[PDB]
Amino acid sequence: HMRMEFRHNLPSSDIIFGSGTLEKIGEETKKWGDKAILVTGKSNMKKLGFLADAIDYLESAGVETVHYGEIEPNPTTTVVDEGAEIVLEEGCDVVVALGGGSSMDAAKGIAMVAGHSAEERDISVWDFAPEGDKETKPITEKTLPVIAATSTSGTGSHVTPYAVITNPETKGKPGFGNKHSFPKVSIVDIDILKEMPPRLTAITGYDVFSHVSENLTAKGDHPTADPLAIRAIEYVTEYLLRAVEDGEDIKAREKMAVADTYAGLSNTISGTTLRHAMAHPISGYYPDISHGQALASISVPIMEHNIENGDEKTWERYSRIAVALDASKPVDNTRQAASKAVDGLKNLLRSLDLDKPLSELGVEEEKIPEMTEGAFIYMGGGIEANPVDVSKEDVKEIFRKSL
Amino acid sequence: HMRMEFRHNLPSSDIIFGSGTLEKIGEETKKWGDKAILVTGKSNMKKLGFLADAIDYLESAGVETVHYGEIEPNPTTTVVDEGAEIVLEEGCDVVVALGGGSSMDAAKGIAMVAGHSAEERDISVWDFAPEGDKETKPITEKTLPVIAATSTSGTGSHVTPYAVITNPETKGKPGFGNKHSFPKVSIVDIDILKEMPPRLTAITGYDVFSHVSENLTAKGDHPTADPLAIRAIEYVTEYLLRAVEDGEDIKAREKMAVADTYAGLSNTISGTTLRHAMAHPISGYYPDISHGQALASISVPIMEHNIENGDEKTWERYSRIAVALDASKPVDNTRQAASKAVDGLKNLLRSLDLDKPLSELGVEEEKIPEMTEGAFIYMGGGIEANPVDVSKEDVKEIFRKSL
Ligand SMILES: NC(=O)C1=CN([C@@H]2O[C@H](COP(=O)(O)OP(=O)(O)OC[C@H]3O[C@@H](n4cnc5c(N)ncnc54)[C@H](OP(=O)(O)O)[C@@H]3O)[C@@H](O)[C@H]2O)C=CC1
Ligand SMILES: NC(=O)C1=CN([C@@H]2O[C@H](COP(=O)(O)OP(=O)(O)OC[C@H]3O[C@@H](n4cnc5c(N)ncnc54)[C@H](OP(=O)(O)O)[C@@H]3O)[C@@H](O)[C@H]2O)C=CC1
Ligand SMILES: [Mn+2]
Ligand SMILES: [Mn+2]
Repeated sequence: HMRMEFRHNLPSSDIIFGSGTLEKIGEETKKWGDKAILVTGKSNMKKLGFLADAIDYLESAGVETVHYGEIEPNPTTTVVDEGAEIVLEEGCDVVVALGGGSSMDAAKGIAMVAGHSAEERDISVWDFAPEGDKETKPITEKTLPVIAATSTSGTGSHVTPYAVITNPETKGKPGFGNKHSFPKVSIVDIDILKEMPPRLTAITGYDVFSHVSENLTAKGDHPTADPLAIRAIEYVTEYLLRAVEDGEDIKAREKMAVADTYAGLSNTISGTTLRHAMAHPISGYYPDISHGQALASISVPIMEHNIENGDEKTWERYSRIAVALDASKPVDNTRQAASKAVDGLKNLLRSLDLDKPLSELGVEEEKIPEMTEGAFIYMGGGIEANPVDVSKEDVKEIFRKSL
Repeated sequence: HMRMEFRHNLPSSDIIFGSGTLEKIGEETKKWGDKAILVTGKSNMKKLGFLADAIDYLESAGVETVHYGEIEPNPTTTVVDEGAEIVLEEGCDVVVALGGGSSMDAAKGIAMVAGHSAEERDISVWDFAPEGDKETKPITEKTLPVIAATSTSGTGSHVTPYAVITNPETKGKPGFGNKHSFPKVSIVDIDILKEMPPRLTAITGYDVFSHVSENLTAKGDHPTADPLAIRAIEYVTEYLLRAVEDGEDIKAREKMAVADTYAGLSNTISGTTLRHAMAHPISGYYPDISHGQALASISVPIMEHNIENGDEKTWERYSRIAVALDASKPVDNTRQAASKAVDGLKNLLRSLDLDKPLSELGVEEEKIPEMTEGAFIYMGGGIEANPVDVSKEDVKEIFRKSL
């Protein structure tokens, strides 16, 4: 018998779940600071009115608030470092996020830079970012406390330590963070999530599936995440399409919000693999490409590569994924039973209209070697966690099959 | 549609899982203190040799160690308060537990008393213990850090904030604790667990099932614990009997150790209900009665009472339990489908030889009103979490049916 060995690490988590829980953003933030910077996108939270509510709740609680509504999708080092300057100039002592993964990651990055800086600064978020064997700057408890109110059922960033920041100079899009950047309080408000338009619901919904399906097949044992990851796939297949077709289907929104929370906890305990490692340089070199669409456009080839070079333990995991996708009935540990996850995958991608080759997104074949370099330089952890080896030419071939 | 509302709270968790992970008890304890008190039972850890190993690893790591091997099953206030005096007399700054729930709870209690005490003491663990509407003493970060190495696949105490301490004067056996008493590091060593004799494997195995089955049916929504609780029941039904019949079945031991870890995390997020609330005064008034056997001897009547006074949401949960116990195939939300959990329960109790009336344990009918008073005084939280009301006469009747 092969013995089981693993180490489970999950930072303290405090999740407020329900509709209208934005109410609490003020009371909770006060416990951590008296003056907050409110990190958000540029239009939607404002247009929908939740920006005004959050500011009200914060002020009403007694938290003086500086609004930083500059976060564009796929946040950049410049937008994080410039928000940190505002934290240092205004003396903010707590970072509050209201938005999607782009807002919550920019918030964590701002908390890192501002907490480790001198008076005027002297450090950039990129110092914390992996890059080859570059000795990163340690992320310590100096990191400012973070309050995260997610507006999308996609990234699970409200319950992960990670921030994914793009460097426009290098085009790298690495993730980084630890227990000191895990949000102190996480707010999931169904009234905010239900306003996701259909396309946004589909994109972010598939990010949930991408996290848990990679967490399950990551190398090694990780049994504390597996039940959460499995349950998330079951919720995706049962409720994601319901949420896209009817944004006001509250039960479907609640299930995706729980599934997205599962993915955050699961992704903290375990980790993503080749699919995420290759989707990052896509959004890094093509910033107008959504993270979820990049994941979808390369999933089929990647899952086929891991299955063809896999073993019975990995095949058993892909088989459970297929069952959770309603693509099969019995779990088995063969190459054939694992292949049914590819059929269930294609079905999920089709029902969501996410099955597009990279060509239809704007990616060009000339960019392959650069994106491959980007995957290994900035996502080495994901490549290592993948259940099967991949050389630099394996990844180049995968990219071209996805064109 | 009924909206979903819940708050998830889980303290930071650090779990080292494998065989021979007692190796790490020294390195990990050093990160938290230089002089530890080693809290253990009186004979088994010593007889099996793991006491000598732990002391070695601790010394070898540079942690001077004072051994307190006085913990008897169902720890008492006196044994916790006397261990705290040794912590204060010797100047220990970290509490290390090597044993079952009785050792790990006594360790948490020692950490509480010693951390909040003056020079000589002036406070007892009972000050922290619930007792009617008695204003308990707040448990704060003053609590000494705790390192927990479990020796049994039963209580999940290595990943819970709780300590269950008996007061011999009152006979109460309440549980108490919070984030400040959650072990900093948790070590699960298969080489220690596999030495559990058959009866101990059966008793502690059923405590795992008792936690998760009550966590699932606790009142309100708690979806972050449910997948872990379900997966634990599946592991119990598939592997617990294998572990009892062959203590050296390593895969069965690993599954019960994971299932026991599931139960700890689940019991932290959710909570136990009537079964635990009534099993405590049993061990409180009859200290030689094992916690797990007390749970088993009252389960059938309690589960029948909750099912008869339940609703469709509660019935659906008991139905999922029945499916996980191999007692049924389809999940449904009816009284009939829920009743199949009782059949699967009786099957589990029979295969483990735990189906004994309270009479065969030594309980006497004259003790009913006292045990009922004990349930409400010291386990009010569990009664409140139960999915259906229970009056004081409901609990008296339940006790007599279990005789
Ligand atoms: N663990 C982690 O840290 C993870 C991080 N990520 C990263 O996090 C980011 C996630 O991006 P994602 O969160 O998917 O979407 P983004 O947050 O990047 O942007 C979402 C877009 O949809 C709009 N929007 C957001 N919420 C709503 C709503 N409730 N109703 C209407 N419109 C809305 C926003 O408007 P506005 O412009 O006003 O915001 C924005 O234009 C990506 O960069 C991804 O790489 C991905 C997975 C995990
Ligand atoms: N979350 C919590 O805090 C929970 C707490 N509990 C409480 O925790 C306690 C749990 O008691 P439990 O842990 O079930 O058993 P105990 O730890 O109370 O005692 C176990 C008995 O078995 C022996 N033993 C323990 N491990 C081994 C082994 N590996 N090989 C051989 N013999 C062994 C011990 O010997 P020695 O005498 O040498 O130790 C002792 O006699 C109970 O008091 C229960 O009420 C229950 C559920 C949850
Ligand atoms: Mn993602
Ligand atoms: Mn118990």
